[PDB]
Amino acid sequence: LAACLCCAL
Amino acid sequence: LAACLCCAL
Repeated sequence: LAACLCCAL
Repeated sequence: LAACLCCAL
């Protein structure tokens, strides 16, 4: 989840 | 975008 948020941005 | 990151966290 953390990397989803980071990479989405 | 800034608030998305903040609130997601």
